[PDB]
Amino acid sequence: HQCISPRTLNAWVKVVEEKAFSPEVIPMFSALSCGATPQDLNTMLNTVGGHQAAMQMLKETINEEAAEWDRLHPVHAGPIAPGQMREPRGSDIAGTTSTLQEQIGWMTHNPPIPVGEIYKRWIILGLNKIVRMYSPTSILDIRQGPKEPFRDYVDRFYKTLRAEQASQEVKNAATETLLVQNANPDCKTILKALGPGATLEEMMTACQGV
Amino acid sequence: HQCISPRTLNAWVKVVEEKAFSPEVIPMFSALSCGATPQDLNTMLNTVGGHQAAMQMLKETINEEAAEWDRLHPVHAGPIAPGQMREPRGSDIAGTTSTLQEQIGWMTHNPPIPVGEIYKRWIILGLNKIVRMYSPTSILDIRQGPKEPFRDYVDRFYKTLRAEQASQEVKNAATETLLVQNANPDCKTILKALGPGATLEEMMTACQGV
Amino acid sequence: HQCISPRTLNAWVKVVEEKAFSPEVIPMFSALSCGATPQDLNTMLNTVGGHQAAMQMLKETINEEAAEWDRLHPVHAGPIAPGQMREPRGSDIAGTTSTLQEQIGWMTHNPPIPVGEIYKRWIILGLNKIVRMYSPTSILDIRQGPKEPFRDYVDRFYKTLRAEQASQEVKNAATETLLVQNANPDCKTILKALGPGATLEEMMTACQGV
Amino acid sequence: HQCISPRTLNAWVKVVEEKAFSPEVIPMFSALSCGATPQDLNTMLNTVGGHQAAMQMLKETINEEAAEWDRLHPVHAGPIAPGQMREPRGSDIAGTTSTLQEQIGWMTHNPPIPVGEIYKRWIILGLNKIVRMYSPTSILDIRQGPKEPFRDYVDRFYKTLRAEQASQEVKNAATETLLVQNANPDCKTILKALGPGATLEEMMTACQGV
Amino acid sequence: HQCISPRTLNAWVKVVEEKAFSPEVIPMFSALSCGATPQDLNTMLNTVGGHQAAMQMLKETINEEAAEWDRLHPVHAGPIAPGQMREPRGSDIAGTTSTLQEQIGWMTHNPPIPVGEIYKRWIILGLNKIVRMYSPTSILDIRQGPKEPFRDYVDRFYKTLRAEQASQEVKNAATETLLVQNANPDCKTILKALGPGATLEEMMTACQGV
Amino acid sequence: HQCISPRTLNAWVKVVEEKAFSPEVIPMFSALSCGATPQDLNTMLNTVGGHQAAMQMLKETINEEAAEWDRLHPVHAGPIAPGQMREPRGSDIAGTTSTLQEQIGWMTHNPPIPVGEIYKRWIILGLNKIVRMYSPTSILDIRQGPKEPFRDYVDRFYKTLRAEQASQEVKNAATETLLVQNANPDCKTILKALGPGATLEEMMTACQGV
Amino acid sequence: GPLLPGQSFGGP
Amino acid sequence: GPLLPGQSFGGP
Amino acid sequence: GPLLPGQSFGGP
Amino acid sequence: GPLLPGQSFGGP
Amino acid sequence: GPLLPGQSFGGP
Amino acid sequence: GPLLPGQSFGGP
Ligand SMILES: [Cl-]
Ligand SMILES: [Cl-]
Ligand SMILES: [Cl-]
Ligand SMILES: [Cl-]
Ligand SMILES: [Cl-]
Ligand SMILES: [Cl-]
Ligand SMILES: [Cl-]
Ligand SMILES: [Cl-]
Ligand SMILES: [Cl-]
Ligand SMILES: [Cl-]
Ligand SMILES: [Cl-]
Ligand SMILES: [Cl-]
Ligand SMILES: [Cl-]
Ligand SMILES: [Cl-]
Ligand SMILES: [Cl-]
Ligand SMILES: [Cl-]
Ligand SMILES: [Cl-]
Ligand SMILES: [Cl-]
Repeated sequence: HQCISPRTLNAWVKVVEEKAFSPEVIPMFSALSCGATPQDLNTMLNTVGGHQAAMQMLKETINEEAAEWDRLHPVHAGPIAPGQMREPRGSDIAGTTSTLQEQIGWMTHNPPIPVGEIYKRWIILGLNKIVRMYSPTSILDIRQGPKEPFRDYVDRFYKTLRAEQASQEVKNAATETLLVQNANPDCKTILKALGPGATLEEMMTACQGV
Repeated sequence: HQCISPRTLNAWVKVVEEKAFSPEVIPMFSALSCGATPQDLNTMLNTVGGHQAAMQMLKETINEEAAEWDRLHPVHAGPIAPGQMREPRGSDIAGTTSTLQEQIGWMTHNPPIPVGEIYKRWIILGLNKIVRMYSPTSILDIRQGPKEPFRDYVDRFYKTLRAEQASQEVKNAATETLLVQNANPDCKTILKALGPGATLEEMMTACQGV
Repeated sequence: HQCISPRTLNAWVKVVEEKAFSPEVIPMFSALSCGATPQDLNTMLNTVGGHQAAMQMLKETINEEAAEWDRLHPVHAGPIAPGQMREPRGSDIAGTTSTLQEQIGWMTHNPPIPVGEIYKRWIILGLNKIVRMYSPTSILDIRQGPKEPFRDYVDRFYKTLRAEQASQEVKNAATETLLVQNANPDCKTILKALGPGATLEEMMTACQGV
Repeated sequence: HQCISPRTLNAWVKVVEEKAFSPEVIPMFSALSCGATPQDLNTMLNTVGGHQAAMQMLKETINEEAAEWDRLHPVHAGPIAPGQMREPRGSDIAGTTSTLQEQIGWMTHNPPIPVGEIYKRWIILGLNKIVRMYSPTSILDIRQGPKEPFRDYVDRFYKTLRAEQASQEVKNAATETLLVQNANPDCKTILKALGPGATLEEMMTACQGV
Repeated sequence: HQCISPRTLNAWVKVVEEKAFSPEVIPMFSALSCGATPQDLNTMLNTVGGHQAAMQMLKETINEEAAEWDRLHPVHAGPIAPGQMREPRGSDIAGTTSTLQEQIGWMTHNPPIPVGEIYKRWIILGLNKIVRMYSPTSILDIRQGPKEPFRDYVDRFYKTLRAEQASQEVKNAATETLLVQNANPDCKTILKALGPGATLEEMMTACQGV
Repeated sequence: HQCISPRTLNAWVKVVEEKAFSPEVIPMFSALSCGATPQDLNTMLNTVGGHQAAMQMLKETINEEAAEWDRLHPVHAGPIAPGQMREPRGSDIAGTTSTLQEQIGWMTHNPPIPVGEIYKRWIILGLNKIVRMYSPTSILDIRQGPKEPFRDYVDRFYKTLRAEQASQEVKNAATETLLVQNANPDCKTILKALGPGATLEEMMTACQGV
Repeated sequence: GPLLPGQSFGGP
Repeated sequence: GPLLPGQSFGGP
Repeated sequence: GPLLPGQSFGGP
Repeated sequence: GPLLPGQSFGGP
Repeated sequence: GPLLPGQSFGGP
Repeated sequence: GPLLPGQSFGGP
């Protein structure tokens, strides 16, 4: 195991400062946190000053997933064989009850116990709930202005849809339901003159220059 | 597989901020994305905040290429031999239905399945459509001003031609068709006094200082 | 043993300049100080200009832990066998009476003597006492303003609680004791209308927009 | 083959922004492009936004050298033996008709086909023509002012001579022909009072303080 | 032997520019100079522009230690055996009369001659004399103001004590002798009301908020 | 052979921009140029824009040393044995008549021909002549002002002496000859009251606060 | 069509 | 529930 | 003549 | 008590 | 005299 | 006394 480089912490601290809890901070978290042990993950979360409300919401989500892991992967009493390793509990995956050496031993075992990937899934799950919840705009409030260029409105549309709560079933049908409807009347007449089944490229091109 | 360095994400995020969707962002995307798995590619796209209209157009183009792959490379049912690996579907190349380990196994196989290169070709194809479409200038509107230095007009000419839609057959003949024609009358008399077949170096040198 | 990279010292010096003794400087200290020998740790502390009051408090805490180590791990007189190594004293773990080579020999022994991890625990223990002591706010003084958004008050609540002295038993019960009580009357009526056992996500969502 | 680091593209993009087409950009191009495949070279050129007039002149020069290679290294029809590799055509060296794997196979062959070095020579040849052509000053227009310090005039002299077209035979004799002649009358009397065969160090020292 | 990275020289040059000769520049010098040959050490000192008075004082201190080495480690005439190496003189340790290859051969010998560590000790000894001598404040002049917060006065106290000349015997007794005595009368009454043997943490906490 | 990193060129270009031809640019040149082939050295010199007067003086000095090498190491005609390598001429060491592969073969031979170190010595010799010649101050013009602090005057003294032409015999005796003589009358009376043989530390300490 | 609107690249 | 409020991630 | 105007270096 | 006041961390 | 004026260091 | 005034550290 090699350590978090100073440029990796530096970039994670700065991206939380700049982008706060916008959707694009989760993929950069997972990218910066790649191959990380639970101890490295806890270090990344501990370096975040401020936003302590979301960090507390992150702890509750992790505690929920850890309790589900303990119900689905119950521990068994008994001495550990010399060649093998004890199973990780919920707190073990979160780095609470486990050491760095045990986390490595789980991640390099045969078969390996990717405790880092499991913990990262819990953190990302808790981070996804914070992003959509910190969003103050619904997809229904995204309407094209009388002179708003069509690309700018479609840009706000899918930026809102990405951070939207709702569900994937709503996001899949949002374009066919709300995009053309909430466009301004001049662009709307052009889009209806294309017929359903038109791609986004065909819609944006038909309303270019308007 | 080693991970996307923090300087690689940082440079990709900043180049999308600065250069937006100008032609020079595709080669730097392919350079920063070299040897990248489909998961690394999806991470690079997910880090882009804003420009969600183009990112949605990118998803549609990728879905089109993935459907063409499934029609040209149909899957076959059956259990995978212990020594080999299952064929990648369209969603597998896009990292949707495939894991990181399967993407590595495909890219390091013998013979290898370069799922990263195939996915990158789809992304670059979708990015090329966005660049030329976001261009608001045709090569026909590039005319040399009465006092515009010849190098500045030729600079705007080929900058427009690079991002131009049209086709390669038009770009190949654009210089012989439009360059000398849309030059100002004083430089035009010098260029016609050179005879056809003159190189660009000969044309720009003949009109130096004008 | 490879040395502290110039980017690691640079980042440690700058984080002490910027964040002073806020809670998030301890995890970044432990991250930057990973796998570090006692000599590397002393170098990191010696590079800190200013804050010499806390650095002197850090020396006293380290001297206390070193005295406890000498009482719990008493030395034994006798010549060291050619294959082995002498036990580390308290001053040896602090890098005072030990060389760089002995620190390496302890950390790479079989079984290893992680003198760096032991010294880091003492330093972090001394740094934790400085952070909570340099905090000028108790959790009891965190009250929501008449128009303070609920997220901002919960942000100040857990930021104060993180740097709070008190004890973990108080921090565990602080949310159920003080959070809803010290909220403004308009948000308070909504939270009491949810019933006890509500998660933080449920509390912050119920008071959104207020 | 390892890829162009993000700091290498970043430095190449910034040096084209700052120094444009001054003489010192060719050596830094060749330094940043060291051991680069034709694909890496094409990537470096493709990242240049603007200056599309010179980039088009660069394509014509490369096409000229590629045609000369095809006339001097004619291809031979026939199947490639299993142990060897096909000869590179002109377009193959330019990365047009060749893959990354074939470029590696040529560069690591025994004996190796340094297609990267051959392509770099063509690019540098095209870049050298752009630098001297974009220079708007001849060595004959470099005259020392009445109060211009001798070092400043000699600085402009050899800066002009470096980017000068002309030929190496002219550059070799330029110092003995134009340097002392185009100096101001007060420094001129001192230099003629030294006799021919004086080094540059002797000339600049004789006119110090003037 | 691998070379001083450009980031290591860059950081050493900048830290001399910023922090001058404050106490924290010696530990960062020793950290940046780790595993360095005498040639690398001389390079680090030679890169310092300005402060040439202290650099000349550094040469005299090194010449003093080199003369002491020659008196304590006298050389012996005779041919060097093919398997071994000549002993380093005083000038050899300073890199004056020795080559880079001999310095490596000494540092990688069995047993090794750590000429780099010996030279670094001389440089650090000369740098320690410059730091305390460039200090313009004695510990006796550090008195707490009528409204100076106790932490700020203790911060100036130990910052002065760290760079103080005097001796370690004085620094050890300075806290019990001067700290409480030179505090303002209001904080002084609280500290005397604690009894001797109080830790620094107990003293600073008793006077918090004053 | 691995290539000049982009950070190494970047640092060399910036240090020529900032520090010009001050004495501290030669050690940083030799540090950045470590283990460099003649081709890497020529690349470092070619990246310098401006200062073309000194670069031309650098070429003349290199041509002088190369001619001395050809007179002291005359070449011998004959075919090179398959196991060995041809001797480097003067132009070969300067990278003019030699390839990169021959430079490597010389530097990794047994016994090795360090053509890079030989060329670097010539460049540094030419750079040393430019630094002292570009200095516009003699050590005789360094006099202490009536209120100039003694450390500032000694700082200007040895900064001038470092870049001074003259010779090492003059620099060795300059302190005993000019330092105390050119001090202001008030500091002068204190220094003469110390007796000859006083160290620089003793002289600067005796005049502290004046 | 693997990629979905408003969803991260690469699915859930 | 391993993670505690006001406590560093990963426990003491 | 492999390189084409308005086309990326190295062809399609 | 290895660490001393006014002295570098790690002793002389 | 390998190096020439107005020419890159290291010849053509 | 290897180091000399006005001379680079490490001699000529
Ligand atoms: Cl933050
Ligand atoms: Cl276990
Ligand atoms: Cl909006
Ligand atoms: Cl963006
Ligand atoms: Cl499979
Ligand atoms: Cl335009
Ligand atoms: Cl500080
Ligand atoms: Cl021992
Ligand atoms: Cl507060
Ligand atoms: Cl540009
Ligand atoms: Cl082939
Ligand atoms: Cl000019
Ligand atoms: Cl300085
Ligand atoms: Cl020897
Ligand atoms: Cl003070
Ligand atoms: Cl410059
Ligand atoms: Cl040879
Ligand atoms: Cl001066």
